[PDB]
Parts: sequence; C-alpha cells; structure tokens
Amino acid sequence: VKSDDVNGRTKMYKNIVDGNHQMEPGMPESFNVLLKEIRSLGINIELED
Amino acid sequence: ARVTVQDAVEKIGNRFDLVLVAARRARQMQVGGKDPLVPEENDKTTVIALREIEEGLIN
Amino acid sequence: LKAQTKTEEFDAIKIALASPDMIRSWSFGEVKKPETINYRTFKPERDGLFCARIFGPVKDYECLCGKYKRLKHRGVICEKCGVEVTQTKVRRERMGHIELASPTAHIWFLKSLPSRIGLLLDMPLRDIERVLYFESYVVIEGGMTNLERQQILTEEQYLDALEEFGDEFDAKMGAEAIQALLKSMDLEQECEQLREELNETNSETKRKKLTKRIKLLEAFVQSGNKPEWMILTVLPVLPPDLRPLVPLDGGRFATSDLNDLYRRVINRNNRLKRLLDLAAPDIIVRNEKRMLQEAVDALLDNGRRGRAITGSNKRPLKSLADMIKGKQGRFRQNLLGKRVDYSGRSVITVGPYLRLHQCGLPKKMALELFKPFIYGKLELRGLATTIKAAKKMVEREEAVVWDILDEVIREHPVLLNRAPTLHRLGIQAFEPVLIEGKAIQLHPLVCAAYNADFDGDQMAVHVPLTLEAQLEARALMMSTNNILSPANGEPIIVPSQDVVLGLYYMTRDCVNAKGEGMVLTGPKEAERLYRSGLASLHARVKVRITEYEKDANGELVAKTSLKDTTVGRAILWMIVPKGLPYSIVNQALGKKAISKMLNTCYRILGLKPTVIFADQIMYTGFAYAARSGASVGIDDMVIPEKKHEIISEAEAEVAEIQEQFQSGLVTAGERYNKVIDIWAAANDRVSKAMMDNLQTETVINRDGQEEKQVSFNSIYMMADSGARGSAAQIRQLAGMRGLMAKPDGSIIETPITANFREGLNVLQYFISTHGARKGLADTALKTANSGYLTRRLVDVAQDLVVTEDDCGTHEGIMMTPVIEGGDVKEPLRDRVLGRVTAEDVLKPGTADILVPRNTLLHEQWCDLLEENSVDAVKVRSVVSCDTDFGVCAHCYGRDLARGHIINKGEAIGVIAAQSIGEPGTQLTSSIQVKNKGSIKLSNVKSVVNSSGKLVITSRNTELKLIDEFGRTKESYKVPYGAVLAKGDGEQVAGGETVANWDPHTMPVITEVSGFVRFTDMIDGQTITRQTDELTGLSSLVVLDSAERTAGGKDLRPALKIVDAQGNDVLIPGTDMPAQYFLPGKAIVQLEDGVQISSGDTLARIPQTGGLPRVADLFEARRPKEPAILAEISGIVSFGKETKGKRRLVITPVDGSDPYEEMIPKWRQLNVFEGERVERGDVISDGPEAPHDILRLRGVHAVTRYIVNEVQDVYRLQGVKINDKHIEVIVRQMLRKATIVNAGSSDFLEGEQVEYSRVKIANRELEANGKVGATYSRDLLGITKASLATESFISAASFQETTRVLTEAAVAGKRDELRGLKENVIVGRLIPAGTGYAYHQDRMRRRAAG
Repeated sequence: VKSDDVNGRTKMYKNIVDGNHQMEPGMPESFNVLLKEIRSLGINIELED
Repeated sequence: ARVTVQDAVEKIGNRFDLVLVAARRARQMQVGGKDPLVPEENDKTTVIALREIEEGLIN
Repeated sequence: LKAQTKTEEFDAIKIALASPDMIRSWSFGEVKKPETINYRTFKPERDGLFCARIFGPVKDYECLCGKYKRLKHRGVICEKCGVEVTQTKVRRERMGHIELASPTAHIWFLKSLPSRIGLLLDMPLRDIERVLYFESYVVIEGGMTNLERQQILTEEQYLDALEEFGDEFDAKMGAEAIQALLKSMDLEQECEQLREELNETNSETKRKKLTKRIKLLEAFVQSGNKPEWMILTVLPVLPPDLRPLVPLDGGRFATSDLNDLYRRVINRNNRLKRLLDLAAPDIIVRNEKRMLQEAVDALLDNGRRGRAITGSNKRPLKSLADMIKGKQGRFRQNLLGKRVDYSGRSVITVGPYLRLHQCGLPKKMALELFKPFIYGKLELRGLATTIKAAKKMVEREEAVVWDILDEVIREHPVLLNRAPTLHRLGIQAFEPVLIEGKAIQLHPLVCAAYNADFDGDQMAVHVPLTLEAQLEARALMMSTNNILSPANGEPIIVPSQDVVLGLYYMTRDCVNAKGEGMVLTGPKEAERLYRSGLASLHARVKVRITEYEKDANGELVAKTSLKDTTVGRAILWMIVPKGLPYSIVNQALGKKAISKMLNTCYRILGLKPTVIFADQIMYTGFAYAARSGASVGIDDMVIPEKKHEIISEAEAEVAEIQEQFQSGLVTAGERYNKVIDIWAAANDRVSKAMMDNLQTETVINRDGQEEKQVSFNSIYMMADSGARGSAAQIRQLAGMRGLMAKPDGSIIETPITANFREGLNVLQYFISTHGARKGLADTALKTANSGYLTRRLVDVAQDLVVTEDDCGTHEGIMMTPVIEGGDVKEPLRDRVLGRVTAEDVLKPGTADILVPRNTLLHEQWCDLLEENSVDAVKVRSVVSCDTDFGVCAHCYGRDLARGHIINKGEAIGVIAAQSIGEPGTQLTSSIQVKNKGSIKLSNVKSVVNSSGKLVITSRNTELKLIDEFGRTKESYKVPYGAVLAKGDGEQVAGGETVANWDPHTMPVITEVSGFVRFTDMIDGQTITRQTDELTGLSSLVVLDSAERTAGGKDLRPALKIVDAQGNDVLIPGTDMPAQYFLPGKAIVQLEDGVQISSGDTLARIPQTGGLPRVADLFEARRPKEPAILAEISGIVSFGKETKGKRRLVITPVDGSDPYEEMIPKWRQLNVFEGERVERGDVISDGPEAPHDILRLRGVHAVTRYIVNEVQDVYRLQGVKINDKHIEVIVRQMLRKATIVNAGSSDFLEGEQVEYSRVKIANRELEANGKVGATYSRDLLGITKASLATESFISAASFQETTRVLTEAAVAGKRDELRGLKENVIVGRLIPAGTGYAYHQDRMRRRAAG
C-alpha cells in the first residue's frame, strides 16, 4: 500500500483523512499482468477455503 | 508520554498478534464499537491501546 | 483446533501446467474484425479489440450508444448486442479469444537452453525444429514402415515413402503431426524403457539424459499433465484494461503496440480460415500457419526471434512478457515501484534538551508530512466539516490545527530510517517534538550506534500510517528499547564524545583541590557543593556509600562500605540504579570502560533503569566538557627536550654510516635498511619522550609538597577516554611523521625528521603528497564494491528464516577461546553470548554441569564460562541445524533486538549477510613461558637423547600452559624438532626457556640407536661426496631425486641402524625396518661409522589478510597455491620419479592401501617419509583451501577453520562477531548435498541437504532394505549458491528471470509462493512474524481437508 498499489494508496488515503488506524491489501495490478500473461500459456491460479 | 513500553511487551508476548488485537480495538473506538473508557489526553487511540495493554484489561 | 472455512487470508499458488480447456474458462468473446478503428468517426470498432460484447462496457454501466444508464438494468442483454453493462474494473478480468487454425508449438520448451522436448523424444534440436519450421513430414505411428516413430521426411522421400507403403502409414508436417505423436505417447511405457537403460547403460551421455527425461516424467506424474496439451491451440486476448485507445486533437489515434499485434494475429487468422473456405494445399495453408505461428509468439514475448516491430516505427514492441520483465528483474513492483507515500529527507543537529526517547522535528516540515492524520483527527474531535474544509484549515494556519498538531505529534512512534544502512539496527525509532528549528535535533548518546556526529548526516523520517508500524516502532524499534547488538552485548547507548571526556573532568583526580581532606556523608550535598562551586571536583573526600548487588532470588543484598573518591564520582553515584554495583563506576573511566558500565547495569538489573541513567549523565557530562575547552592552533602544541637531541644523535650517526660506506663496512642496500632501522629507532625514542612528558609533568602542591598529578593537557585526556581521532597520528603531529610510501611503491630511504607543530619542508612533504593520493583513492572505490559483496551475500541467505521451534540434532560446533601465541585473543564469552548450548558443558569438575544443553545463554551463564577452568564449550549453530528449510528457535537462541526468545519468523540469514558485510565496508626464537606454572605437552612423539634433552619427531607439538588453577593460559604452535630443556610437569620461572626450537634446521632424528650404515645409498648415484672442509666429521649430501642416476632415481636413500653387535634393528613402535629415507636436497649429518643415539640429527632437511582474500573465500577461488595435506594416513614413500608429476605413495595398514597422490615434485615435499604421517599431516606448508579441508578432514573442522580464518582477517580489524552469522553464509554455500550412493533420486543428483535429510529418513525403514542414498556436504561459493535457487520468482527479480522461469515450469515445481522475495514482488505477507502466524494456520490449511 505504501509503495505499489496505485489504487491501494488512493483507496486508503481517502480514509486516513477520515481516520482509521489499520489497512487492507487489495489486489496488486502488477500481479494482474503476470497472471493473465501465463493464462495465455495455460496456467491456473487457485485459492480455496 | 511513554519512554518504555517493555511492560506491554511482557503482558502479551506475541508482539504481533498484539498489534492485531489493538487493530480491531482501534476499529471499535472509531467505527461504532465502544467508547474509550480511560479519558484520553491528546494521545491518539493507538497509544490509548498501548496503555490498556500495560494495565492488561483488554487483550 | 479447527480453522475458518471462510476467506480470511490469501493462500499458496500452484504453478505447473494447465489444459487448453482450463484456458477457455475465461473467454467471454471471440474477436472477429482485426481493425481497431472506425476510421471515420473517432470511435472504437465493435467486434474488435475494443468491442462491447467481446470485452466490456465502454464506461461504467454506460453503453457506447448511450442507451442504458440506470443501475437496475445491470444485467439486461440486448437482443442484438449481448453486452451486460458492468464496472470497467471487471474489464481487466474480461478475456477474449482467437480460435487458432494453426497447430502452435511452444517456442519456449523447444528453443530455450532447457530443450526439454528434445531430450524427451531422444532426438536433437535441429530435426525437431525442422518439423516445426514446416520443412519435414514427421512420421506419426508407423510400426514396421520405412521410418522410425521419430524421424523426418523431405518432399521427394515422402512421396516414395508412400509408394513403398501406402498402408498403415501416415505422416504430416508441423505442430499438427507433433500433436499426433504426443497423442500416442504412453508415458509409463516410456518410463519402464528408461528403467531398462537405467540398468543397462550407466554412461553419462545417456544416463544424465535418463535422469533429466525421467525427472521430467515423474514431475508430470506428480502433477498429472500430458504432452498432448503442449500444443498451443487457444489464443486469449488480454483485456482493454491493458491497452488503451484515445483520439487526439488533430485526428490521430494513440493505440498501443499490442493492438496492432492482435490485429495482425486475427487478420491472418481469418486469412488461414479463408484458405480453408477456398481449399489450398498443405504447402500453402501451413505457409499461413508459419505466419500465424509467429503471430502467437510476437504477442507473448516473441519467444526468441527478433522482437516484432510496428509499421513504419523502428522500435521493439512492448509484449506481454515485456510488461512483466524490465528493470531489475520484475520491472514495476521491484525497480522504481511507485513513488513512496508519507516520508521525507532531512539533516540532523544538536538540540541538547531533547530526552533520550524523543527527537525534535522542525515545525513546518512536520506539518507537510502529518497532514493526513490531522484531517482524520479534526473531524473526529469535532472541529472540521469535510476534508476540503480541513485542507483550508491548514491553508490558513488556523490556531485550531496548532493545538491539534500538538496532539498527533507529541506521541507518534516514528521510524527514523536511513536508506543506505547495511545494518539492521540503523533503522530505529523516536518521538517527534514541536521544535523551532531547521533540522532534526537528535540525542547525542545514540549517535554511537549510528556512527555519526552533528555536521551533515542525512536521514529520512518515515511516517507510520497504521498502528502496525506504530506498535513495532516504540516496542521493538525504540532506542530506549533495544540497547543490544546482534553481534554480542554491545549497548546502543554509550558516551563516545567529549561528553564522556566531560565525565573525565568529573572523575578527574589531581592533588590541587580545595576540600581534599574533609569527610562526606551525603552525595546530594556533594553536588550542591559544586552547584555553588566551592570544594574542587578533584577533592579526595572519604565518602560513606551504600552498595547494592542482587545475589539473591528477587533481593539485592546491600552492604556498608567506606571508600575515598573525588567529588566527581560522588556526584555521579547520586543517579545510579541499585542494580549497578559500585565496583564498576570506581575506575579510570574510558570509552569502553564506561561502555561496560551500562552493560553490566543492564545484564544484571534491566532496561528502564538504564534509560533514566543515560539521560541524566548526558546533561552533567556536557557541563564539564564545557569547563574543559581543549584548545589547539599554534599555541597548545609542545616539543620534547629529548626529541631534538635523539634526532641529532641519529643525525651524526647516519653521517657515520655514510662514512662507513666510504670505508666499506656496509653495502649500499644494507645502508638504506640500516638507516631506516635507526631512524625508526629514534622514532620510538621520540615516543619514549613525548609520553612521559605528556602524562605526568604537571605538578602542584596541596596538603604537603608538590605531588605529581596526571597532565591536565587536553592531549592526555584524549588519550585516556577518547572521542574521535587516534593519538598515534597526533603522535606524528608533535613528533616526526616517520616514513611514507615512495612514488614507486617501497618505503622512503630518507625519513621526515621534522614535526607538524612547525611547518615541515616542501620536498619531503611533496613525497608525503604521494601518501595523500594513496589514502583518498582507496576508500573511494572499495566502498562501492563492498556493498555489492553484501548484495550477493543477501542473494544467498534470504531463504533462511526461523520457521520451526525444535529441530532434532544433538550436534553443534566446538566454540573455544582460540588461544594463539600468548594470551587469549578471541575469548570464550563473546562467541557464546546470545546463543544456545549445544550440549551439557562441564566444569573443571566432572558430573556437575555449568550450562545444561538446553539453556538461554546470556551474561550470568557467560560469567560462569569465565570463572571456571572450562576451555571447551560446544555451542550449536545453523550449520548443523536439523530444521528443514530454515532454523528452529532452539537452534538460534535469544539473539535479537530483545534478549529473550528469538521470534519464530524472525529472519536470521538476512540480518547476518548485513552483519558480515557491515565490517565488509571496513575492509580494503624460543618458547620462553611468560607465566609461572606447569609446562604442559599436548600430543607429541617425544624422545630422549644423550646428555638428557627432549627432541621432537612430530610436527604439531602443541605446548599448552597450565597455571596453578588449571585454566589453559598460553598455547604455542611448535614446529618440527625442538630441543626441550624443561620437562613435562615442572615449575618454570617467568622468563626462562622451556621449548627451544630451531627454524633453520629440520633434521630427521632416529628413535633407533646404534651404528649408522647407509644402505641403498651409493656414493655417487644417490648421495654426493661434498665434505665440509672445516668439520672432520664426514657427511654424504643426499642429492634431489631428479639429479641422480637412471636407476638411482627410483632408489629410496635408506638410513639403516644396527645395534652394538651387528643386527638390523626395527623401529621401536613399528614392525618396519629402521629405513629412514631422506627427501631431495637433504644433507645427511653423519657418515658410515658414526655412533648415534635416539634423537640425533642424521639428515638435515632445508626449507594476504585483506578483502580480496575474503573475496577468494566467498568465491571458492582456487588461490595461488593450495596446501597439500595427506589425503590418507600411514607410512609414506615416493613413486615414479622424473617423467611427470610425482606419485607420493601413502599406504596405511588397514585403509585405502594403494592410494598414491598426484603431487608436483617441484613443490615443497615436507612429507616425513621416516615418520608415519597422519591423514591430515603437513606434506607441504602454507595456507590451505576451503574445498580440501571440508571433504577429507571433516565438516566441523573446515567451518571452524573458516570462522577462525575470516575472523583472523577481523583480528587485523579487531572485530568480534557472534559466529552464528558467519555460518549462516556458510550453510547456504553448502545447501547442495550431492547424493552419492545409488538410491531413489539418482546416483549423482545434487539436492537440498534438507530434502535429502528426510529422504534417508523414510527409505531406511520398510518397503526396502538397504537402498537408501548417502549424501555429501559440498562447499561452494556465494555467487554459485545464490544462483542455485529453486525459487524462480526470486530469481526473476534480480538474477536470470526467463531461464529460471522455464527451469521450474518445465517440470511443474508448484512453489506455493512461499518466502520473502516472493511475497515482495507480489506485495503480500512473507512467512515472518505475523505473516507466519497466518502461515502456520495456513500450514494446517494447505494440502489438507
């Protein structure tokens, strides 16, 4: 959040200006690149339970 | 002000899950939850949580 | 317990291979029209890369025609255009597809070095590629046809292959046919045929391929994938949320590279299907397949062809893999990953009044950085309306926000982080205060840790955005909360400035003091005696002090004590916490002395008392430092009355040597060195002058006559406590500088006799100008390469995190005070402090343990190590850790920011690379006993001769020293043959010789007595007659075994001894003759007829400490000359002379008997072919090699030598490291355990030492017998072990991305994305600290159900 997600800091700055002492990750767009890229080859991402 | 919080470190030894506790606690003192019992004095809620650990009443 | 069945945290990722069906699961449209534009209207072409139905809504729930607007119609599908209005974010997940008409083949697994498909078909690159280049008709399942199951065909031959066989024969060309071949490959059949070759061909040219091919196969079994799916058939299109399109003012379009690429692929895609609608021969449809082949490639990364460019523009297009790869491995996330938020740069200064737990930030700079929190706090207390209103509040300097500013800064646990730190404790925490200034006022007693001062140190202040950072900040990062170092017991807080020199003015003691004589009862009024300034702070007064020492269980037993100390220490005592005993503070007071002051204070009492302590002393210290203004400039320097005279002596003296040259008594060269010696002699006499002078010349009368007091001269105070600057260079400021380096390299033969108090001469200082050059340059470049050294250090140790609690090994290493020469150099305490006992250590008494195996080793236990006669304390380290993929808490110890239990998830390997690269920047006659006691001999083959002496027939004669208590004091490494005058167990005076060796004569001394008769030693062929013209005792010089006769070379010059009668006498001890062979160029001492005794000379045998050396170490670099040790024990003789390299036959009695080595004979053969050398005896002499020691001598020995050798470098550096770190580096260099014995994996398969550990564990039980595989610890270099990484994503960050990527993909090594660097690139929780909390819950969660 401090140095990666362009959405991470926006989605969090608009809340620290309101005040809330704790954050949440989200989804790094960088991964979204590598992720789909390997999809063209034939690789599966899996998150269960 | 605090100069040594070694006391907090001993009441709850995790020093990690300890941060998750006060995490949800700061949430209560902000988004609804419950009001801070100890009448605060300039100290943000993060430090207020620090003090509650030293007393060991909320963990 | 039971976990949650709901989503709480991310998980592990499986990376292997997937089916084409799996792929199609996300295809939500088929791109038809390749053209991305409408050409006329500046609008996105439908049914293209910018289509609504294929990909998604132009805008959020907004139609392109702008028909649908409201949220309730969030799923309605137009009878014509089935386009569900949705969030454009979902237009990143919306994938499209290109139904391929061309059977595509993995450019990657066919071209990339790891030709996995090649060795999988037992076939070469060219031919497999010749089929996939559309040039050869590969035969697919023939049987008894003209060709093999795997062979190509040319046009001509294919037609004839049909004429010969039209039946049961089909062969196609390209990926189409390869698809068919793989559709018929029954893997397990292939597997058992490889097992046939396993027991048939044990040849490397086909067995290494065996293990590679089958490993490939079993990994696929392990994952359940098939070679059929290796034929690319589906081509997904990455969403528009990865390739924009925007019209400009003028009529142009800013389309992306990828767009003109999919256009290409889809245009020819329809063109291929057009060659189907119009029916074209294969020669032509596959011509378009060639075009569509590269199409797929050009989209991915173009594999490896030439980086497809765009029309009219010379520029390699940014492909998919190019959106991944980039700067420093993983482009974005890693190198230059988005500008940091909440943090800034600034200079540091004094600011004395700031307490130890609080720093001082400048008003306005603080504002700019803490703005965010101010906004939240404002609308929380009830002062602000909105964020916009709050911005305007700061915009007006509202008195409102000023009070609120106070509330959010006066108590903010912040991270004062310095980016360039090559050490963990360089990043600490403080508490900002509203300070009026333009810099960060810092507390002086912390600068020692930062190794900085107050004159320009740039530091950055990081703002903790969440309580997470805040809580670690004041807990584990705070200065006052971590006064320990991960190297030993180094107290972060210590006075090393003039503040401590100020304390020397406090505890100063001169006789000139008003009040010296009276008595004192109260330390409080003592301070008030000086607050008015009456009784001198140097006054000796009888003080009644109360001293506490906590020897009890929760009780500090105190005692009455009357002492006599100056008013200085009196005042001191007033703020001393009970836990600190008076003994420590009553001393001479020095830098390290006052250092250990607080160290005992902490290691006996605790943290907090130390905090308060430090602060108060700081203030008083500065007071006295002021009163002691150390002046300089011409006026304070002095010149010795002896300096000028001794120079004058050594002046006319060299003038005498000039004359002794004109006379002819000394050579010109020996003239230089001689002069050098005497000027250096004068140089040390200059010392003998300025030191006594400047240490006690100041005398003052008080309560009697003029008593001598320590010189009040500031130079003296500097040479006592010290702050910054060596008194040796100061010595060469008031005295003669001495010598320097010449413009050639050697040392000046014309010394500088002048001093820097006066202005020394142009010419000699011009030679001194060359010295300047030297220094400057060196520092300059070395720093750079040193940081790069630590780079490779972390590159190999980041995988080492504490992940287990208990391992299972009862092994460790032998930590001992390695006493070399005189007194102990590297002590026992500072190698053991902070670790965990390997096993129950004993006291000088047996059956009474001083440190049970399972113990938290700290001060108290180390005090035991110091008060007992214990010399051997085995402490366990990571190198012997049984823990798989990491270390256990019980193997590391308590070493951390804290002095308690090491955190489980506390990375140690990383903090060690830093903690070895830290000093890395700092890198560019007789054994007369000095003590009084019992001379002790350790492992020596002694023998007595005539007249009563004790010569040695062994090399390693370790003479240990046993005092009147038992504690080993000294330890000398005595060479071969030493005339021992005193016996084993006699009391010897301090200053008397006990072991008198002779480095000039290494003779072979016989244990047999009688008459010497030289057998097999002919006068002329093996031995020459060159008798010494002075001695009447004839000798026969044994010529080298290369200048003898023909048949003389293969002769062993034997010295045979017969008794007083006439009989061949054996060696007392062996059953071998008295054959004492003489090596080459060894002059015998006696001739035929000489009556010799036991222990008499009969044959005389004759004879960088820098970073690049540490470079040699970490690179496994074969140095200049490897020390030749006997790779086997037993009797030894030569073998096969001058022809090539010498064959040294070393034959045991019951070991490897025919073993003879390949030792160059022109090297120094110090092998004692008369004595029975050991399997690790000196055959040559000098520095050995890492490799060598490890394999033939033993694991424990090599790594204990490495730590003894690298620390040796640090001995010239005066450094003490907690050895566990040096070994974390060493353990990673031995991650590779070459599985030697044939078993399961292979016969030469090198694998993780951890993996192999559990391997033998489960195979030596059932379902087998003795088929386990023994493994061997191999020593490598950091640059090689760091390249030996199983984790591809880690490599894909700094090392070689693509190769390692495929290196894992080829088999399907599903690495769950575990680790540091892994969770770094993705941006998620590493399995450390709280991250591992999730991981242990995820451990029970993964691979289970």
